[PDB]
Amino acid sequence: MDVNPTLLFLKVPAQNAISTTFPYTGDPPYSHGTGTGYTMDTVNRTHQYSEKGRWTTNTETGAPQLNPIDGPLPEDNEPSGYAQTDCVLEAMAFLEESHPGIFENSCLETMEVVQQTRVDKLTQGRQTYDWTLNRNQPAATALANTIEVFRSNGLTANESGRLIDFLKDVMESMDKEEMEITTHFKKKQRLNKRSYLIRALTLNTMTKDAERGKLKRRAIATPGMQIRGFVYFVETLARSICEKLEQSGLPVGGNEKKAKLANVVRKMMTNSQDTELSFTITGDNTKWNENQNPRMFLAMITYITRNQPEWFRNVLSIAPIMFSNKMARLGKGYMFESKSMKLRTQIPAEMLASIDLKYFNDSTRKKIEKIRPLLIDGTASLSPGMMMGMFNMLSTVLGVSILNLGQKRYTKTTYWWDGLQSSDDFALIVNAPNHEGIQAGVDRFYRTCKLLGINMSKKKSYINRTGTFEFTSFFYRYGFVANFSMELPSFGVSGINESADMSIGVTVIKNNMINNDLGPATAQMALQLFIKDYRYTYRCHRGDTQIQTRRSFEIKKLWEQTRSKAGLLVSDGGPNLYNIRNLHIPEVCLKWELMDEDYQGRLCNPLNPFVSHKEIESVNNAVMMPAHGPAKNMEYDAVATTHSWIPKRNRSILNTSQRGILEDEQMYQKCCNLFEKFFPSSSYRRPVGISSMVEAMVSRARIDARIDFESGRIKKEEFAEIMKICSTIEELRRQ
Amino acid sequence: MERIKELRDLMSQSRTREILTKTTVDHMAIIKKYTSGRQEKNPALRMKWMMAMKYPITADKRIMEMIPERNEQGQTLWSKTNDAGSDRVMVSPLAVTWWNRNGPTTSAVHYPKIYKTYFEKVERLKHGTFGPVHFRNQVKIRRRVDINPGHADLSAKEAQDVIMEVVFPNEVGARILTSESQLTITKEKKEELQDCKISPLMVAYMLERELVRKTRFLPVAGGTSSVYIEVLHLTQGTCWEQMYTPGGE
Amino acid sequence: MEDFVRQCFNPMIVELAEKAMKEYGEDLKIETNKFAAICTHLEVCFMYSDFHFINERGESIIVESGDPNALLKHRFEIIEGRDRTMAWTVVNSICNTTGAEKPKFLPDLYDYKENRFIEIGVTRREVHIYYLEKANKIKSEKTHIHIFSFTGEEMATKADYTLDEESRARIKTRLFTIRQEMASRGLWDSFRQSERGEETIEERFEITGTMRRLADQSLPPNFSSLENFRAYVDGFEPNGYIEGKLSQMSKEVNARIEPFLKTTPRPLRLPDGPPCSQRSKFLLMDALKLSIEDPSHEGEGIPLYDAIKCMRTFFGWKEPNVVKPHEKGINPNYLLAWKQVLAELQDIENEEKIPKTKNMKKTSQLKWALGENMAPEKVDFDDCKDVSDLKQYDSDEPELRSLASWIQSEFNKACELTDSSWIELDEIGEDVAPIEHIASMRRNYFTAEVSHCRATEYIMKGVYINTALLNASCAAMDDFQLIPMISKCRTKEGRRKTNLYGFIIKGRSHLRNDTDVVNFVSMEFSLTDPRLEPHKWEKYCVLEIGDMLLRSAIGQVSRPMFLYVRTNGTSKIKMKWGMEMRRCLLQSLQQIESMIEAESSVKEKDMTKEFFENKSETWPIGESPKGVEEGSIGKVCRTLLAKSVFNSLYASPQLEGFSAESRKLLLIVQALRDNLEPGTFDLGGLYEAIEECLINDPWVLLNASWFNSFLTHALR
Amino acid sequence: QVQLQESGGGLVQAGASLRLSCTAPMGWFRQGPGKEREFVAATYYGDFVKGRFTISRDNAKNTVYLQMNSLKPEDTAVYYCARADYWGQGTQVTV
RNA sequence: AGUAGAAACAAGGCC
RNA sequence: GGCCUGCU
Repeated sequence: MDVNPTLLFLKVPAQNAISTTFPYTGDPPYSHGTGTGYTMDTVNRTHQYSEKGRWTTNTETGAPQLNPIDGPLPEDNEPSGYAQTDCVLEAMAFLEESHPGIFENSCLETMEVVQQTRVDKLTQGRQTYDWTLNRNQPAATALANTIEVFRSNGLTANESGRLIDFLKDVMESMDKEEMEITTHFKKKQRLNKRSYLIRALTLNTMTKDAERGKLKRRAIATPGMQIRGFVYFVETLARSICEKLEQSGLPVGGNEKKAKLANVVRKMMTNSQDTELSFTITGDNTKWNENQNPRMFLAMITYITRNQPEWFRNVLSIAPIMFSNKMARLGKGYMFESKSMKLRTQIPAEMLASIDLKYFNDSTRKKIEKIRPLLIDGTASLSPGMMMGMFNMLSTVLGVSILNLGQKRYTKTTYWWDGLQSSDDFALIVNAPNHEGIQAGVDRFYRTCKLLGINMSKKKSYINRTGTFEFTSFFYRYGFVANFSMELPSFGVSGINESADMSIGVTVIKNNMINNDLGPATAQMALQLFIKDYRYTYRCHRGDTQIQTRRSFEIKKLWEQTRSKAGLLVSDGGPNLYNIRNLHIPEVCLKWELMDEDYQGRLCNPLNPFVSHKEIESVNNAVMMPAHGPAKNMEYDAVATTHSWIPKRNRSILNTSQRGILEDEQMYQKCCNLFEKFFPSSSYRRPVGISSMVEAMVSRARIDARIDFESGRIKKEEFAEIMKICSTIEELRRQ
Repeated sequence: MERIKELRDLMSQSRTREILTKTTVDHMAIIKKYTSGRQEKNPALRMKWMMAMKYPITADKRIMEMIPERNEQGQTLWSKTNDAGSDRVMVSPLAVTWWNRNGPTTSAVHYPKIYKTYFEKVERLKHGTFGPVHFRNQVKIRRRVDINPGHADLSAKEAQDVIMEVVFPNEVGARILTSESQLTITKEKKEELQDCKISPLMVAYMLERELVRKTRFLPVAGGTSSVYIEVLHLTQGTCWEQMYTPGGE
Repeated sequence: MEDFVRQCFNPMIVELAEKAMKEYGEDLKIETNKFAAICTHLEVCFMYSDFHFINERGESIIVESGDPNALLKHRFEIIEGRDRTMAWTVVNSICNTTGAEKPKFLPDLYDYKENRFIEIGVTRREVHIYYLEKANKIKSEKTHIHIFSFTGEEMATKADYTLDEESRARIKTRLFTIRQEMASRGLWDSFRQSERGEETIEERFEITGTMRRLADQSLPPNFSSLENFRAYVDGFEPNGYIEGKLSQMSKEVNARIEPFLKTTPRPLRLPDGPPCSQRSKFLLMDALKLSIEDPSHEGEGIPLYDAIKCMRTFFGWKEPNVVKPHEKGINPNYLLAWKQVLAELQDIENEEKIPKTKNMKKTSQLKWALGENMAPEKVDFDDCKDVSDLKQYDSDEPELRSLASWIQSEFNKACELTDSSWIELDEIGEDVAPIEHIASMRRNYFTAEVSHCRATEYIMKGVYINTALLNASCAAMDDFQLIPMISKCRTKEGRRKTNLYGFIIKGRSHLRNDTDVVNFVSMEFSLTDPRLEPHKWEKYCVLEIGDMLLRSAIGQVSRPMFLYVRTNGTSKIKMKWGMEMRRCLLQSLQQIESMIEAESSVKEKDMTKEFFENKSETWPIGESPKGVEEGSIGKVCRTLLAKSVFNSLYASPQLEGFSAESRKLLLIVQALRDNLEPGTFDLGGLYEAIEECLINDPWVLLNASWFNSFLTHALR
Repeated sequence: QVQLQESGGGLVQAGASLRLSCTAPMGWFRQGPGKEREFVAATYYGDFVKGRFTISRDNAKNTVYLQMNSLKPEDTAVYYCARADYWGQGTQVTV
């Protein structure tokens, strides 16, 4: 007899055992080298899906741009980006009519937010493409570098501390004859108008790793800092709009998505009488981002912001204006090998414009030949369409408009449709009195989608009777069925620290028990395995064992020293008291009454040199990138113990010409620590104002010395010493 | 005394003097987050990879003057080589366990008073009474429920001023809290935590967690109470219901 | 008017007033009289505060110039002259230290004698109105208020004047100096009434310059300016434009539904080529175990001593010789490496105490076997351009290979029971709730079912091997290291036992990226002759190292005993994911527990015990030439565990792609079997998407064969 | 304090139509004797009433409507509007 | 050789 | 041969 697990589906329905079809127990695919090939392929594919448009050359950037809008209507089922302006404007108008007051309200709240938003909001972001160094750097670092360059060039309106003023300075920089940047190898280099325009309109391309569910790798993009404020405002407007649309599912979580899917299916099927047939289409959109033209987003926003202050319209329109002229950096480059001479070489992507094509294979040779005409200063113009879901929410708005355009008031026919859209994925429930009606409805829906630059993937889509469908790895079969294979990768040690890892593991087990219908015995097994892996990872074994490690000696002496050994934490080699009933309690508090007072005091000592807290945002928040989803943050319950240390940093900056960044880091951190000691609320509430550091610090020294004498340790001798030391630092700052 | 003294020492050197002079208060946050350290994409892989090194964690410089450089057999506990972009020094994990067996001891009696939420959870569970398990299909319907069982009927911003006035009474600014509920909360949490020396930031964070109301959407069947939702994993399942009554009731 | 503040007042005050001007964001060129008025207010604040000191008594000491001493206390300490944030900082600090009441507006000074605030304001109008005006602005105030006015008069409540009168003569002399100096200037046409409390501003975000031209190039094809396009949008109204283009659009743009029937789906085509080879990092079906029967636990013990003790338990060693060559390497190197390992093992046996971890010598043998100094040296392009052989890295579709029957048998025997327990679980909090007791009983049942399973043994082998390899790579980056493959089990009798499959030599492991490869050489004992399925051992070199005698009724077999030696490699990501193989247990048993719960939701009672003991119900878990064979729930547990283990062992992008694109077709087939009239828009496209994932991986090809068999058995 | 005023209701024959309006999310609920308060509509509608009743709104002048078509003997009850925390007084509908 | 698979590893750089 | 780094 030959064993075959798949035959199990002959008795258990597919959805009731779908977890077996998710090989999420092995290493996910990773990219190894350059992503330049993928970037070039994506650029060429985006440009050839809109080949029948019209070509122009921008007078500012001098780059060739392709406009397919209002182009010839498609005559085949292949992907097409020839969106029609009038059709999309009409779709938005019908969306407004079905939801009166949506645009005006959303614009009002967006106007409030834009005029009260601060610059620091831009620091709350992941890697961004700093143009000062032409590389990806943390959002805060890139923002600081750009602000420094602007201030050195004379653009100091951002000193007002307002994001709108920062954007005003950004736009004013566009009209400057010559800017100056700094490079280390420090050298001051001058950038002319066109070079700075291209550096501000460019995107950095990388390869996406840890992407499960496809054989081929893809490319993703990261924009600069000049354009992120406009993107933030536009996405704020789009989120405020989608929050008023029940057909959208992008700005919500997973459980809300499931609830809305259940509600829509029940509404569609229940209202349908015996005569009307119902069919569900589990649709995926092929080349979703490559076929969405930024000009059409400009049209949608300018229709949304009608009868609004002109400044609001301008600030919200700046973003799509820059995306329509966006450029993409090709990537890291290409690495060549010569086996005859036994050597390797790494050529940067910027040489692709001039480098001969003898080194490249046929596929890459043709890709380079096709993309060369669009190469301007080492970057390729990508006007026709978006690169990687930067305007997720606006795309969801367009999809929701398409979905609502079939409310049976615009169809003008017996058939009708509804459903749920989340960018690149949708479920469409279509009802009609007969199979011919369903066919006509789906055909018209597809045709209308093709008029908006949205394509339906026929290969990854199928239609059945309502009651069974899929949506973003959520399988609905007369009710959503748990999978538990999507969350399997999150059952190990997170990698934050000991206490954080313990709390995160127990909380993940608890949550997957609540949401993903994890069984009790399975949860106990998960707890046991997690504890085993945790002890084997942090070298913290039970203590009563003879497992020799680098940490087994101190742990054993602590074990033999303690009297009530049941109170020792698993991190210190103690027994595990966790169970299904204790999954919502931190380890420290669960073992508090069992700890010896000496060990308890040594553990939770504020003066410990290991605990370090930076800001209110990073107290008990851990960023865990979930499998098959975007990066997410979780609140984990933990007590600040000596085990809450933060791990070592990379330390490879020491071998790079960018070595002075560490000295600047140290000096900035010293100044920030001094300010915090002067202003204790610096972390919890970020200080605001327009004065400089030393003014506030010296003046508060004055006052605090005064009052702490009026009652406290200070003495006249010390108070006068502080006053004249303040005068000394004053005259020092003078010179 | 000291604080202004390292201030003067910083202003002595030209670079830090320039940083202090030209940098305005508003930019405080930016430069504080200014770092070359990228946020890790795969934390688990490197935590499993770094812990195999010697000196994998980081600690303040003060550790060099509280913990000896080596233990009884000579296993090193800390190194004097500083981190990449900080004055902290890289140290071995043993320096943690050492601190828990011969490090300085204090009076942790006030931690229960600080971490009110967690200890209240423990007390509620310790006095709970279980019941028979009933096996029948559960119609889990998804609903918006409040998870925090100690929220004082305050929002984030609404309680943020209360938290500042409780911890940072001088940086409150214009705000003087009007609602009398906030008055009593301030009085109680002021007299209760009058000399607690854990940290201002952690105290503020835990006060925010305790007082601020927070809500999330979850699949529930029955219950719906704040105390009954924290144990939602233990009382409700796919085909079984476990009757439970927390210690509070 | 600004010429006056150019002339008279000192710098300090003028820049203080200029920063106060910047504070609230209004411009000085439009209205300057406010600047002069508030700078005079600030000047009176200084001149009233300075020159006034106190000592330990009350009765302020007044000195025209502060002498060098600790006695420089200031009688009145200023509030204004600071930012709003700091003004409120001082207010709150004074309130919290003085125990006084917090005012709602900005004071100007604080004093000790009377322990309270002073709000100085000198207005153009006479005092006896401005005083009570600001008084009714401030609610129930105990802070004393004092104001002057140009005529020279003073006033205050309580008839209180807080310091010397010569200072006030100073104030009013300053005041009339101001007055009869404007007399020379001539400003009272507006000086009395120049500020009325204007607060208004309009936010301006103007597109101009280059950024405007960009806006003119981001419009539809037939538009010339953003102004015109916005006007058109504002004037646009729906007039049935979607219908017109829908009618005009070609009818070939359709989404016709192709019915999906029993005869529609065709079997997935498998690639053809040379048979598929073995990819695992260790032997799974052909492993052999040398044991000692020690009482130590899994992690307890020292590796090298245990390995040597286990190997000494076997007698019959022969001089090794080549049996099956690598066919691409230098087998004599493998032979010499094996003999070197034996020699150095003896060398450890001789000395005092077995080292916890041993380093081996870097001979040419393992230099070749571990691929040392073979990475091409990195150079610059400008120095290597004329080399004809210089080209890209080989980037093409992997070699095509057809499925072989060995993977099927390997999976078959990976789901079989064993004579040992390969899982020793940790401790949990004592169960207190009845649901916890039910969970514990279920867990005990599953552990009894799966512990005696080859899948669990493979899990432990992989976890231990990858953990040791990762730790050695991170610790001994430079020097080659010896690691014996160890796994500890427990017999039926209950006696604990150790097992030594072989050895692993780890090489240089300077791993920077998650994809960087660490090469090692693995040696494993076995009894399976490699002359029967050679195509499965394409990358192995197999020697003959001894003879084994296992008790059998046919005299005694005296079988040969071979050594499978190969060069393999891994990476940080692969090591990390292989050291988390225990979650296969989770996956499998979560699936089984979901089955049990779903069935128990029907009958209102827990159904675990009868499922595991009666074994009445069975699921299709394989096909025999007679037909489909069904097994008890325990066999399903073992089968799913083996499937998860093989997923973790043979993981690859092919597996992910095939899994997704075959789950799609499985859902379609399930819809067909449920009588839900399934339909497809392009089924050929889906088939081509599935078939492109099957290239050379044995596991994915076996999965595809299983899928074809399931289709054949289904659709009936 | 925001408050709701129902209008509409009256006697109506079996199979006939009514328009309710509620001046001030938004929902309509109804209550008879014998049983309890019953959810009508919020667009979302409880199954018993689908296709028969249409809830609609007009933000512009603070009003929510219930169009009730194809009325039945069982549709007799007091109809209430509500909003999110608040209720109106009621208007009786008798079919 | 080996790992791996649309491009890489099989140490890097600095003296 | 000596020393530096391992997400920069």
